[PDB]
Amino acid sequence: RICVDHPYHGMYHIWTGARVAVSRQRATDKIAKALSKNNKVSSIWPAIDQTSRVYHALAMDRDPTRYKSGQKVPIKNSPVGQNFLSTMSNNPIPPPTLQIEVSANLDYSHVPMIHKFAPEMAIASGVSAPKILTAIGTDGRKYKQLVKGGNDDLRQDAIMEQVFAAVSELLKLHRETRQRNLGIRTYKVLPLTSSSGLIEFVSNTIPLHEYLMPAHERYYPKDLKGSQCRKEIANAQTKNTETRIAVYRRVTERFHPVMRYFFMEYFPDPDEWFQKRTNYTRTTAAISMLGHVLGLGDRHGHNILLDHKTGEVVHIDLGVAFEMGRVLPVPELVPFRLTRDIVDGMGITKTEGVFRRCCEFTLDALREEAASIQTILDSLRHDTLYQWSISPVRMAKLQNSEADRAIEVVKKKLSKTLSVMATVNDLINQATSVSNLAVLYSGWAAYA
Amino acid sequence: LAGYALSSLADLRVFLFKATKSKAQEFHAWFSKYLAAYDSPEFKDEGQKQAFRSITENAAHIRASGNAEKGTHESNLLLEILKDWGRENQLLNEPARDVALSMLCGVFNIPPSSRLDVIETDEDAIKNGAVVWKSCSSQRLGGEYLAWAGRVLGRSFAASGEVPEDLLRESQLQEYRRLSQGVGSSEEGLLNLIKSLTISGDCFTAGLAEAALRTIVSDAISDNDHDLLSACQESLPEPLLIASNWDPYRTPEVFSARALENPNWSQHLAIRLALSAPKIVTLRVLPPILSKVKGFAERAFPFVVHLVLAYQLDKQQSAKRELSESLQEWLNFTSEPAKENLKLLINTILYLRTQPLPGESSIADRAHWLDVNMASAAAAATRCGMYKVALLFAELAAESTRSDILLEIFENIDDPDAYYGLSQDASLSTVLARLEYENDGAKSLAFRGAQYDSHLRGRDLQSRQDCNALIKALSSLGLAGLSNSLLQSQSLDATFTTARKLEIWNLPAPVNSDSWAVTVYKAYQSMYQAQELDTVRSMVHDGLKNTVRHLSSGSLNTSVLRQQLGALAALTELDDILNVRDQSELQCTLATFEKRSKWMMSGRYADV
Amino acid sequence: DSHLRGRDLQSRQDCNALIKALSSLGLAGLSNSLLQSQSLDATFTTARKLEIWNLPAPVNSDSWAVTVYKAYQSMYQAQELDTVRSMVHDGLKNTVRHLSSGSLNTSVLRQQLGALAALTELDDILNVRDQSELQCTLATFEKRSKWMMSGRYADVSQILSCRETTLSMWSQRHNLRAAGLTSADARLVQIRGMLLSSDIFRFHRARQETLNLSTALSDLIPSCESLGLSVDAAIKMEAANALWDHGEMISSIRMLQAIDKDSSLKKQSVPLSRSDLLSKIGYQVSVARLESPDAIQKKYLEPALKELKGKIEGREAGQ
Ligand SMILES: Nc1ncnc2c1ncn2[C@@H]1O[C@H](COP(=O)(O)OP(=O)(O)OP(O)(O)=S)[C@@H](O)[C@H]1O
Ligand SMILES: [Mg+2]
Repeated sequence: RICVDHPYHGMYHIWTGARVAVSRQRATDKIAKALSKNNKVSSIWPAIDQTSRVYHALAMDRDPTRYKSGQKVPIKNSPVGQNFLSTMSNNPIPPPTLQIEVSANLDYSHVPMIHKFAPEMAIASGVSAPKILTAIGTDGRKYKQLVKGGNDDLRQDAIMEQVFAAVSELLKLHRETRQRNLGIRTYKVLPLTSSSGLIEFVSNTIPLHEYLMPAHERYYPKDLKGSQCRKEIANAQTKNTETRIAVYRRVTERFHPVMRYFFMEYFPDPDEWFQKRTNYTRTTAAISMLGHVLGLGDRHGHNILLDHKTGEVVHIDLGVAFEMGRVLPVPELVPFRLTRDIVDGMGITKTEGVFRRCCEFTLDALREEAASIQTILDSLRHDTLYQWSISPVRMAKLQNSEADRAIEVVKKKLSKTLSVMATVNDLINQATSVSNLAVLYSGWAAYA
Repeated sequence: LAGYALSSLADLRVFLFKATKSKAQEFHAWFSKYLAAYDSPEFKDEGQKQAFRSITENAAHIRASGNAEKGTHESNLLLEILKDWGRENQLLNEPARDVALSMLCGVFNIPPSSRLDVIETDEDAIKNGAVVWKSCSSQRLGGEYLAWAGRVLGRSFAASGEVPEDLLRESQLQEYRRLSQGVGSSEEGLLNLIKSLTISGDCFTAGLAEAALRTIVSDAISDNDHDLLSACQESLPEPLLIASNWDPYRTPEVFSARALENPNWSQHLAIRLALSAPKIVTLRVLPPILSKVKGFAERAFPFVVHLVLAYQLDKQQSAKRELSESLQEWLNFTSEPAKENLKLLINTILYLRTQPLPGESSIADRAHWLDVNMASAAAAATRCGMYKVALLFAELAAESTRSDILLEIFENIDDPDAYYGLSQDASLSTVLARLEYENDGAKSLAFRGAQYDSHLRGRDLQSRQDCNALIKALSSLGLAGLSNSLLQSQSLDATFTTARKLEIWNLPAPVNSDSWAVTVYKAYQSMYQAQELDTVRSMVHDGLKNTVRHLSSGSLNTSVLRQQLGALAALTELDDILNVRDQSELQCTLATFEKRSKWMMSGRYADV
Repeated sequence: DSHLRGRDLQSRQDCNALIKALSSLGLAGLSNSLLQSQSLDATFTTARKLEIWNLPAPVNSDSWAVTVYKAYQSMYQAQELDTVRSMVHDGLKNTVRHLSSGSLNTSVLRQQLGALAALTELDDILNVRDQSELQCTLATFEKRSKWMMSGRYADVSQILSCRETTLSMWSQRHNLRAAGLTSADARLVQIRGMLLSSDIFRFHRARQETLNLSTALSDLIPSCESLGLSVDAAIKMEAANALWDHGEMISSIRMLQAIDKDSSLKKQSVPLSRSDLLSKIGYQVSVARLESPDAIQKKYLEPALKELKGKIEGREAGQ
């Protein structure tokens, strides 16, 4: 009944389930056969069927010669590309990465369908080339998409994106966090198979590392490059803590933050500048507290996007949660990312003022909703397919009862024993400590 | 044709000796028939075609004055003009719209009730509030039009709790970016400024502007200047771009202090700068326009400064040296007659920060246009009430280094949390200052009572100020009787807020006061001392008019601004309940209160 | 408010109640303004706290506030100690005659006994002749503090407020003092009595009284530096204690660190050791988590043990 009333919210789950795992597959196959039999959803299920087949075929198709990392190839020179374009013309659907709100009136006609595809697609650097498609909708907007193939696990990312969105919705029920619009920015992950997915390409952002590494040499031509800092930190990785801390101090004495310019060169008007810098500080505070409470890790510069229209940060790739990150070979022993460049963008009063007050308001509202967060994590506990450890496949892809333990850690981070002021003080002390930042992995660019 | 028709029909309707009048009437009839029969493929959409039809038809039948009643011709015309003003592809232009508005709104007629009003719903008011504020920022508007504009702004604020964004901007960078559009150069900005003089001047001004444009476009066509050609082809429409070309034929002390105080500093300095660069054809045709036209020098100052500085970049940098030496004296200038030129200096510095220097690596080199001491500029912008500009300058200064002005910035900038990031030495007094900034309740009453006792006992002279603070605190709580007793022992807002809360309707209210509490108090007092609803309506309308006139006065911080908007909202709700006629209207007023509660749950606490 | 707005007749009684409330707090200026807008105890308690010595006191009144007020007023308007002794003795006599009158509840009874105690402390400090007697009076105050820590709050607050008035009036009236008692001595003894009362009021969790005392002490620093006294460190530490007990942790820590940075804790009457200051800063920084526990030990605790200077006995080293 859910898939019949709200097809764009249930039919991709049914498709993934069909195309104790054998029993689940059989039941979802029966539901799919029944869906392609009734009159309400009979022109929607075949469209999703054919379209998902061609999206998956396009995802799996990796050819190092035909798909060169960094280029921009017109998607008609492969047979997969032409089959994809034909099938997508013959079957109209909404863009699979568009977030559709649920309609109480049960009317999903006002939803933009895919009109056409831009002729070309970009390609990113990797082994299984992630391709960035663009779809022009009926209303004339551009929906970009990563068509991700390989052996990754997007269901972890999708589950955690849903959990984070639910907790941020909890934040709207309190006067102090609602007055400041404290919340997180969401995106859409859609797992197609156990090896492929569609990720929503967030519209007009730029990765934090792609801004920071050119800016460091543009504004300080006498400083070290970013690669030189990374190499100097990686060479002293198998040495005692004293040598690591000494090398880290030596490297950050020749590397100065440049984040304060992001706002001076995208917003030259002081009114806009002030508003966008406040947006940056507030969204950073909210995601810092929320990711401390849920153990969010893997917070390097390629998982953080800067929105250069509104100034706020977007966190993607949210799959390493519940402290899975301090089990890695070189552990991540910081509560959140608060390097010198993150703090440089906050202004002349570095962490005092907006950041610390918004951290305190967020944490105070979170530990007043510990029952609802317990309910959300309990719903997570009855999910058969969610893994509470990090399988060595992704653990090797990252650095070159488990439910009960995790939920108990979360529950004791929300305890009212200490005050919010003291808790936030301790968190900001251990997030900016040079003895904690010096022993982080080199790909987690802490010097930056 | 839309603007010409509107202006012509308006001036005829005002103009309507016997034979001349009959000829004018026959022309009016012929012209209205022509316009009714007019139809063009050049209409952007069909919305523009219906707007054209409505404007022309309603203008053809207006009276001498304007009103706001629902269904007349004058109110339909006013609503069309306002709806057209806020758009992207607008039919009218500034001179025609100004003529129409000075005809309609010169002598106005505000409806008694609000059920007979052309704007009566909260949604109409939210939609049209920005344009109605943009309109009531002239000088040729009657009192009843300002009362009507206050009613619309008050209904918009009571329905949304949001300030129109024209009241919140503090720099002119938006206008400089609207002018220098298409390419983004100062030449396009000057060309737009000069082009706007052809359609909006008298004979003399339009003649000067047409002469300037002819010189510029001809000397750009002959000399094959591609930059200036690209500026002209995007600043001027084609008919004006063709009438400016002599195709066969041939074309027929300031730099010192105390000069910031005469009201013609900008004009003299602009002429002095533009004369120093004869090779630029756009600056050569300026001194006539700068000297004749009024208010042109202030609008054109940044473009002139930038053009001169960019011209003599590789040559001997004379204007840079002179301006950067004078700025050391101009920025440290505390004066009332000099504030309005200091604003223009700050806006010029801001504008130069957005222009790329030729041969630059980063934006950190745009600090080389002039040589500004950013601490002095921050202090100057704090004196002028531009606190976000002051914060930006303070940050640039701090970068130049690698705190007495930062306190004045953070006390007044509009953010809940920024003030708490400033570091200041600790004491009971500083904690009290933070608690009174924070508007705490009993927590500041404790510290203030301790100070006040200690100052009364020691016969200190600060106790007076202490009492003041206490009264302020006791009004932020709701304890009105205590603040009344503290006032009777010897502010204005406190006096009249307390009198209204306790319902003491016999205070002699001052006349011509800038306090919102006095305005609201006079309305309620008149409601107490009156036997006819007409006296009360007159007092409410005088309150709305005076409040709008005070909002237009300019230099207000954000707290005072929102207090005035809340006074407008209060007077509008008073006027709404004074005009109920039956039970259904009473229930509709109650339902309106409920919807506004929906907005109020999340809004700022002072306004609510 | 609701009774003033509705022109109700109960507002009078409301005002009465309010004045009573505003005297149980310590907010004397507010109750003064509420009285001038038109009780007896409230009138004369407020007049004594604000030091308004020109009220015409009724004669033959059963109020303790009037008795104590007349004694202090006579202390203000007199050039000879004999007139003041006569007024104090008349007060004691009348108070005993009123206690003997019979029908008194327990609150009025204890108010009268506290009036007797106040008049006795006044008489004690009026009769000091040298420095040894001044130090003996201060030691008496300390022993009574030992009893006061656990006693009933009404009696303790009454006695302590009257003691504050006594010490300040004695410090002001230069002709009532003996020969060899300079103004620096009177000022120093007033400061010490106030700091003692602040300890007592702190144990009772009386926030407004510690606030009142620390404000009134901070106002004495200008007129203490002209008499040749160094009492800024103890008075600023009392201010920091008031802040900490109202919940302002960072303000208190910053204030104590300012005391430690720029102040000479050696040349200081009302002494203050550097190790107890350092350990106080360390404790407050640990409670607020303001620094990492590795800098707390490096900046505040090991410096404190080093400031002890080999002494391993006493209460300072114990702390
Ligand atoms: N949903 C998204 N929207 C916008 N940009 C994205 C999105 N996902 C990834 N990116 C960025 O696009 C690029 C693609 O990176 P990916 O191939 O997804 O993984 P990666 O992080 O770059 O590489 P590693 O090996 O995982 S560190 C990176 O610069 C990402 O920051
Ligand atoms: Mg990634």
